[PDB]
Amino acid sequence: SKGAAFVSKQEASEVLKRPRRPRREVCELNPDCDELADHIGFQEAYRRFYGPV
Amino acid sequence: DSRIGKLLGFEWTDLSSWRRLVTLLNRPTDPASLAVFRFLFGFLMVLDIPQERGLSSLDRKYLDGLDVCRFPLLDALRPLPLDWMYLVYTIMFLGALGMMLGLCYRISCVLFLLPYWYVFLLDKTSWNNHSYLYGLLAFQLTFMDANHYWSVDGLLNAHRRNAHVPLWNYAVLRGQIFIVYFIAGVKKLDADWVEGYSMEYLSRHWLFSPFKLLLSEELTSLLVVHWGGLLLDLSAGFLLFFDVSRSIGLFFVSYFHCMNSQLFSIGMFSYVMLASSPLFCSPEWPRKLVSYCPRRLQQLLPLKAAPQPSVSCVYKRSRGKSGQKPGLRHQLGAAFTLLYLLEQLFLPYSHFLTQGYNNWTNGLYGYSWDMMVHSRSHQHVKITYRDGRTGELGYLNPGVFTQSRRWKDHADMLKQYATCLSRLLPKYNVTEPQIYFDIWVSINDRFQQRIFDPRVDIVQAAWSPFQRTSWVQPLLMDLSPWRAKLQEIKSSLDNHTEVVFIADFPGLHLENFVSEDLGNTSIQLLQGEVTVELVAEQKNQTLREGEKMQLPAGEYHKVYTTSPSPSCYMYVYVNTTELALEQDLAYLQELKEKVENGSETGPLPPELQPLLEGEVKGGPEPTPLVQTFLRRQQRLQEIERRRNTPFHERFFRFLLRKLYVFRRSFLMTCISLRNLILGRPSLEQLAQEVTYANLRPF
Ligand SMILES: C/C(=C\Cc1c(C)c(O)c2ccccc2c1O)CCC[C@H](C)CCC[C@H](C)CCCC(C)C
Ligand SMILES: *[C@@H]1O[C@H](CO)[C@@H](O[C@@H]2O[C@H](CO)[C@@H](O)[C@H](O)[C@H]2NC(C)=O)[C@H](O)[C@H]1NC(C)=O
Ligand SMILES: *[C@@H]1O[C@H](CO)[C@@H](O[C@@H]2O[C@H](CO)[C@@H](O)[C@H](O)[C@H]2NC(C)=O)[C@H](O)[C@H]1NC(C)=O
Ligand SMILES: *[C@@H]1O[C@H](CO)[C@@H](O)[C@H](O)[C@H]1NC(C)=O
Ligand SMILES: *[C@@H]1O[C@H](CO)[C@@H](O)[C@H](O)[C@H]1NC(C)=O
Repeated sequence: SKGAAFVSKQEASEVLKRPRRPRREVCELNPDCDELADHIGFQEAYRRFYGPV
Repeated sequence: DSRIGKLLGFEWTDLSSWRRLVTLLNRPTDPASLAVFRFLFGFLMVLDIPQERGLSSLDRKYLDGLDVCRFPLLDALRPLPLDWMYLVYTIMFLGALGMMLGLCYRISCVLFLLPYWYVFLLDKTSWNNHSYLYGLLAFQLTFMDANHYWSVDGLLNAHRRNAHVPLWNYAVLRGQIFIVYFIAGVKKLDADWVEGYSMEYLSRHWLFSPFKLLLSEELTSLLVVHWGGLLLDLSAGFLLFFDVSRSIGLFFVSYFHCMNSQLFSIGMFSYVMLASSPLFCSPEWPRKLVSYCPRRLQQLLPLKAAPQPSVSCVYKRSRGKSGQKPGLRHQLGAAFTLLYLLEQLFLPYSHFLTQGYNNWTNGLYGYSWDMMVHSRSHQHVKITYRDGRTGELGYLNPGVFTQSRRWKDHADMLKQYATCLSRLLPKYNVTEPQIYFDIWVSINDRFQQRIFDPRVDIVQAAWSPFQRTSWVQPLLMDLSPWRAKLQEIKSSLDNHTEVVFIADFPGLHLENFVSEDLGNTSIQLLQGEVTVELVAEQKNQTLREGEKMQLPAGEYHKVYTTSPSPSCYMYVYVNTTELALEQDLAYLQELKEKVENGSETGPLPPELQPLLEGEVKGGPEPTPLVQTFLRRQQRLQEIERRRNTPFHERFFRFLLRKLYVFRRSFLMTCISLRNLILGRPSLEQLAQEVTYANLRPF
């Protein structure tokens, strides 16, 4: 529970979880995505490098 | 004169000796088609750099100070800072422009080639067939004399203006395209493609609507989608070469590539293949096309006169002079052609040497030409860590310190992730850890099953590139025919119930926690012998074939496999909270309809007044049910408005979005080039410029 990296035992052990809100993810396609901004510590690093945006 | 010589373009006697082979592979040939392909390839790469290579998104992928687990092929390689990365992409753009315009052709090809492969080898998660093909094409075109026609370098140098080129330039490209088609075709001679499993759901696209006039969906998804692709791969390999079948081959290949462009989001690969198709035609088609125009167009289009003699070709001398002895560049060209084609043939089937990268599939994805053959669906990922000092056991967020999700399918990427976690966790008050992974995945709609052993410390595990990994679970192909029966079980359910099918090894066990919402959950055994344990009272029951148990909701339970063979079972569950919410929402909507149509003359309750008003102003806050109802109604109206949109608006929004991407890429590159050259200004100026760069075009 010490930060976003760790999770509790309950949330880790739920096999029966709703994946979306449809998976079938095939390769090839197009790797790029807009989820990169959800990384840990993005806001602080972005503020250090490009200032108070 | 011989029929074989006419069909294949060379006589048998040309192959009798090495010198005749060099002369054949360096005969004069017209340069026009090669120049057209060079221009088209350069233009498509220029359009592709700011879109798929990730220049627009590069500010949020290599950000300095951020702690990320990389996946390079060589651990020695590391990214440079962000500014030097933008400089690298700028050099890539200049190289692509130079290739397109044919200005300083060799230098431009090198400047495109070296950075492209630097970026390609840096991250294994961005690998795919159509990036490998672009890299190979850039590698080939570095050596080919493709600037001899319709090139600025011709204008600046008379010797390279409308000149002959050796035949092997065309031969290598034709061989590459043939290898792509044929290897893709043979790779699709798999049980999962000929039987209709891979790409089973693509037949519902509206592009396949006319085929449904004569065929059912089940046949349309097999004869047309699957067998058609295989037949077209092999035939388009073979038809385009011969003159008799070139027209039909071109038609079928063009239709195939257009449909692939519309169905998938592969990118510029369809257009690149379309641009590569004409090379099988005669080498002089642009010249005759230019000839068949009015004089006014001819004053602007390239030259139509016959090409001049060159120095990079072996010329047969019919003046009585002795034939020109081949020098060194001709022998080097012939050797390069032969060795390169042999290597290209061998490399897709080189998986028996690099066995460390082998998995349920073969080798890393990107250089096997096995496109849309395997589809994977992951269910659960659990990452456990044991501290090396106190002994505490904890669990990590599955996607922590990562930007892709292909590490769930490859042992080497798993090892790199484990090492990254080992180095990074000491910042979070954790001593030397032991990390365990538990990943469930199913390929082409099989039983979901473990892929790595969950009892092996990956940090201290053994891995080498050229030896088989000992902690990768085998794929059970014996359970393949069950995919028939399971599908029937998928069709016997209500609109609320859901089913998940599991297969497990002997010895191992699965611990699960059914959430409080999933009431009325049941477990049924399909094959093998398992024991289900409830830890609330420590009671374990052994289940035989065709037995069902009602599991508790909101507690922990375990399933142990206790048979000599793997055991297959199934969880069938329904979400009670969603059902109750749906019933309450339906009741509320029914009351609303009664109010609207004039029934229910009595005064409405106060909680219903916000629904009729539709706005929370000057009153108590709405209950959660009212908020959910309003949110659902607003979402449904938004979707309905989105559906009712004319085509021109969609096209305009598409163009505006693309313009936004290009503008953002250019501005960020300019900012960082200024930072590199003139230094870094104050923070306020940087913030202002970055705010300006992100502005929407409108
Ligand atoms: C998605 C498909 C194949 C994967 C693929 C892709 C995406 C490529 O980019 C390829 C490029 C070059 C070489 C191979 C590639 C490849 O394998 C099947 C798509 C099938 C298509 C939708 C079916 C319609 C066309 C068929 C052939 C018409 C036949 C009509 C019969 C009556 C003869
Ligand atoms: C609990 O879920 C089960 C499935 O896990 C459902 O059982 C269905 O009950 C109806 C009752 O009329 C039968 O017609 C169906 O055949 C049953 N489905 C099966 C066996 O898969 C049901 O939704 C839930 N039952 C209760 C009592 O809550
Ligand atoms: C219920 O039965 C299961 C079936 O094996 C038991 O699992 C074993 O548990 C013991 C300790 O109790 C372990 O040493 C064994 O390794 C377990 N077996 C396997 C195959 O892993 C479980 O313990 C039993 N539970 C109770 C409360 O008696
Ligand atoms: C534990 O980690 C927290 C959060 O990173 C940090 O503030 C602190 O330094 C650590 N505490 C100890 C006692 O090491
Ligand atoms: C079950 O339904 C509820 C309805 O609110 C939803 O929040 C939840 O995500 C669903 N899944 C689980 C595992 O509870």
